[PDB]
Amino acid sequence: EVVLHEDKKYYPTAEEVYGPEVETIVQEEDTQPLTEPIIKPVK
Amino acid sequence: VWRNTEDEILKAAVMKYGKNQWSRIASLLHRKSAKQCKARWYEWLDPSIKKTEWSREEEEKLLHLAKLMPTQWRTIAPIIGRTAAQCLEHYEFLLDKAAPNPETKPARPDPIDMDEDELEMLSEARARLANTQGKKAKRKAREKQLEEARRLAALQKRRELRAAGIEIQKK
Amino acid sequence: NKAPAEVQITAEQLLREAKERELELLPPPPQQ
Amino acid sequence: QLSKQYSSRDLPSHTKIKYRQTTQDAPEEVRNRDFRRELEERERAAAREKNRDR
Amino acid sequence: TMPKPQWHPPWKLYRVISGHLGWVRCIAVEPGNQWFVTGSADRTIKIWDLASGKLKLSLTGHISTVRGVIVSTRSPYLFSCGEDKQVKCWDLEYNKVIRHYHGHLSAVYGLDLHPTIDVLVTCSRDSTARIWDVRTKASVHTLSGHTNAVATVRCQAAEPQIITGSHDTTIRLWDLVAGKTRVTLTNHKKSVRAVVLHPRHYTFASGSPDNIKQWKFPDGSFIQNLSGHNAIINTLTVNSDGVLVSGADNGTMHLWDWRTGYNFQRVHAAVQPGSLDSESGIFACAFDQSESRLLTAEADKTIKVYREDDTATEETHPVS
Amino acid sequence: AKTVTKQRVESHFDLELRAAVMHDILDMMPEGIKQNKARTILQHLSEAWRCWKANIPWKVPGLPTPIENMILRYVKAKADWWTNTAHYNRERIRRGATVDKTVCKKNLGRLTRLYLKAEQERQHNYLKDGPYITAEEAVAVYTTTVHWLESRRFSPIPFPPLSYKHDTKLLILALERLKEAYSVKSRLNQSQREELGLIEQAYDNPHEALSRIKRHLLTQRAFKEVGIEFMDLYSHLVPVYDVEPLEKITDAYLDQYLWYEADKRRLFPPWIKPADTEPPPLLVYKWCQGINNLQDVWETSEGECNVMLESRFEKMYEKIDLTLLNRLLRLIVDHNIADYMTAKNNVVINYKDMNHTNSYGIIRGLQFASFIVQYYGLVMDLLVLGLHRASEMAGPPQMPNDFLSFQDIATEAAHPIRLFCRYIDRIHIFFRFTADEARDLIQRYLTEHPDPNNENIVGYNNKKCWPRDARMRLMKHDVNLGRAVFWDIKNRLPRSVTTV
Amino acid sequence: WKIPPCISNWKNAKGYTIPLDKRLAAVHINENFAKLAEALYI
Repeated sequence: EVVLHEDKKYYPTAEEVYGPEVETIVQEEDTQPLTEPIIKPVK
Repeated sequence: VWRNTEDEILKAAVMKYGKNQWSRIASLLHRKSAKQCKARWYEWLDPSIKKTEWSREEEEKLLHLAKLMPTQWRTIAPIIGRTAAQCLEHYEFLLDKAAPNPETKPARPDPIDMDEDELEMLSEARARLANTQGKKAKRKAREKQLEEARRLAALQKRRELRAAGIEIQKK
Repeated sequence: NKAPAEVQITAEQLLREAKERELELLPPPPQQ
Repeated sequence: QLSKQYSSRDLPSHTKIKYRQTTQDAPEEVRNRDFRRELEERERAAAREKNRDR
Repeated sequence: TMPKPQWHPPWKLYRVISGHLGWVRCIAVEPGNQWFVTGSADRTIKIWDLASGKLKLSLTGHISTVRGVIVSTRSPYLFSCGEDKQVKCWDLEYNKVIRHYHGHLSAVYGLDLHPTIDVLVTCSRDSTARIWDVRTKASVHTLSGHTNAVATVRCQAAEPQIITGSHDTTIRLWDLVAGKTRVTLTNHKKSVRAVVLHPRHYTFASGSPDNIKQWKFPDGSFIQNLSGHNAIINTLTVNSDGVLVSGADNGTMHLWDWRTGYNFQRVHAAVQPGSLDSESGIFACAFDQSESRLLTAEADKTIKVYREDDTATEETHPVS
Repeated sequence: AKTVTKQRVESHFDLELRAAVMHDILDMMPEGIKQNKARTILQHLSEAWRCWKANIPWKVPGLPTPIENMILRYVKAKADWWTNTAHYNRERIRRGATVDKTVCKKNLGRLTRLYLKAEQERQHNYLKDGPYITAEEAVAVYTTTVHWLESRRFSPIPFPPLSYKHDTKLLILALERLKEAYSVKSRLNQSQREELGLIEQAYDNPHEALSRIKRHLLTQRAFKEVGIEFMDLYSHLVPVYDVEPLEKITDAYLDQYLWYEADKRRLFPPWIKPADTEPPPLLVYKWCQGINNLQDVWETSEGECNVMLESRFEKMYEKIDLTLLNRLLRLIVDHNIADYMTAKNNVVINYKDMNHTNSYGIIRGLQFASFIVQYYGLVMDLLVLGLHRASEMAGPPQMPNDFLSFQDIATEAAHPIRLFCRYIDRIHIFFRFTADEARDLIQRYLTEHPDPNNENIVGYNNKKCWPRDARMRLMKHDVNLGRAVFWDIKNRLPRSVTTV
Repeated sequence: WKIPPCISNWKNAKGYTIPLDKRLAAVHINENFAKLAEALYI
């Protein structure tokens, strides 16, 4: 029971700070590349 | 080596400039570099460094540590609250009772006749400490004196000129 | 002659000398 | 007091306003729509897809 | 006293989105209700899905904090406004800036769109607002008269058409065509950073650390106070059912009843794992278009979504 | 109304940040009615920022909490902005996009500060969560090393005697090496001027020098402070350490003496290989030529399989433990020199105005750091090979072997590890398995890390530089053998000493 | 609500003397070090 500084858990994880039922999304880089219009035009 | 005049300049210099401008201070001193000034401050002249006798608890903790962490005097020293040179000397001394670097040593006192340079430094240190003011701004102050002479000279000469009977207009 | 001086040149003396070197306050703008 | 100076960036540009067309989302449709039910619909769909995720 | 307030159910947090790299300072919902858009102090504009909470797209044009976004109901345009003194028009069929409005002399703090004509109004720290022509980028009016940064602006179709609150603690009601202040309201003692207009009642409310106040159009006649929230109030947001959300700057959020002014809930959310507790703060809140969800943009780089609680009743949560 | 371009990004950020702060509390959470001093809270804001940058814990004696929370919030805002800009510019510099010469220097300074902040935190966590190496890993390490050194009949190095014959040769070599820096005789500075002075006066009078040197090695255990700075190589940085002259001379002589004696008593077995006998291209040739000269190496009839693994110890310079290192040095040298060497790694490291104390890792800018790195790596070679196979490879101490040779063929084939090379901290191993040894390894691998879904083929990294006809062909037996071999080697190393 | 003044260690804009004390003001050791070191001596 020594925690190499490689671990050193600060910072209680999200489920422990928010609750058992609150959902939690973490969204780094996006789907849907930039060329894809948000509002598509008509044809 | 370190001379009481110099480290008494250093106390005042640190008191004035702050604890992070070592090159300024080093410039106050002849024959010192900023590294040596900083070393002397952090080894001897800091007011938070204790030069007292070792309480019995101090000595027991010192030997305790010197066994837990051997030769790591920079690690040990703050754990007990004295500088590593003190801890090292006193630990070897304890071991022998039971058996350079000039920053650490005290300061050779002042002589009866202070060598000329020892004196001019003090005057110039007094010079530097006294003057809070900048250069540009001081030039403006001297110019302000110069300018009142100007207006003052002009007026009397203007008074006298128009008194001589010629009503000059500058424009 | 190098030989231990009498009193010392402790810092407060320097700070007091510099504070008394008080010439940068200067003379007042002359009343006329 | 109007100047005759001028700018490279004040030339005419994008001189027609696009209006939101019939299918994109015109104020008529959004005036109509029922939003709460549509939202709960897509919400349930997304939860379905992500339980299929696992 | 009062008649007694209507019972509204209370709200519960159910989602926490976190993908921004600086405070989130503005939030808005599309007309058609499919996605919302956030602008942050990491100089991006992210566009998220409102059902799933997934991030669709990230637009990066600004040079500093994006302090306001809005989506136009008549045209496929998103108008953003930053601290780089620049105001942008993004066309959402190519996802690219097509128009930029130049002339403010310091950071732009907020912006609103006129609902019938095509103009923009922006407020900035040079203590002016400007009425821009959407189509020719020309500033048709500089509403001047405040004596300190203009914290917020809202515009409407009825009259008066522009309400600005500023940091000199004053509100002004302006006329759009003439371009000058009709009324000046000096009841607040501290900066007015929040203004909101009731959707269906010709009244409005204005928030300040002293207390929220209600006023009645078109010449702003005082109506009542709403007190209890002693905090720098960054937002106000009103539902169509008379729920009024007051989001503060230390994180705490009160929910009130609009008509009687009765504070029926107080939410004190928690900070994201790696955050300090001095970094809890709400910068923007926005109701969904169905007025069912309440999204908030916070100073710990998260977006928190609240939904109404469906399993509570007047006797479970009585009205004091 | 001029735009905000590229030269006004920082000045404008600070304009708007302190306008925001002045709006924020100092006029909207007051009731310091008289004169709310906002011009002085802004001074606190700037000083909190400098204290962040210097890694100083900032705490002002009596300062209302709302203000302190406001300041902490805004310093976190500016810190996020600052380091995100550092990340962005570093990627541009690495891939090659900007040549601007103020961004290169601004960015080297930013990342130096970020490294030293992480580093002071890592030393504090060492001294708080205590030695990461348990007392049973450390004792196994100590006892294995004693068994090695005893079986070799090593002969510990003594303190350099009074009338040593070679003291002047070792000193001339040290001083020539130290001169080699300022070959240019450039614009140097005061401090290099002072070093050249010391070197010349020791080149003239070589016995006051050596008397000083041995006095140091005997009595000194608390040294001055080291400087650090970074050398920017555009795809990573290199730390460069700056030691003071008197000690540089003592260390240079100690370095020469240790390497000379170690080479005479044969400390380092022939596989520790930045060696003086061949340049690296000759190592590559001898390795290729040794693989090929193994016995029956290219034959595949009975289903044998050759595996070539190469790795890195992944940070050995950084998890050395100075207590354990002291004890491991004492087995090799005099306790006086061991104490000097390990008391010398524990110094104060200083950048512009950040200072901390080394307590955990190793300073590589010392002059004997080669010896420490290669000896510690020797201990880890022993942990990886085992004492028996290390004694087969190194041959008997009366008749040592060459780089990649064995005594006869009998011993050479008695074990899967046929060849082993270790550059400073880099590891190359060559195994030859029979089908049963290979199948056994794969079984024990799959037992503990079961992959029923056949994604072992995915994580495998190949060399996308030869054409596919020449890359590696991923059959499940093969990639499973690869993972099994690697899993088996990375299990011999405690994760508190080094990893892979 | 009174705000202390700042005395910085970097900026001394007006060149003012402040005594060392007021200039100045503005460690843990685990218990497994003992078990490690003594196991090594034994």
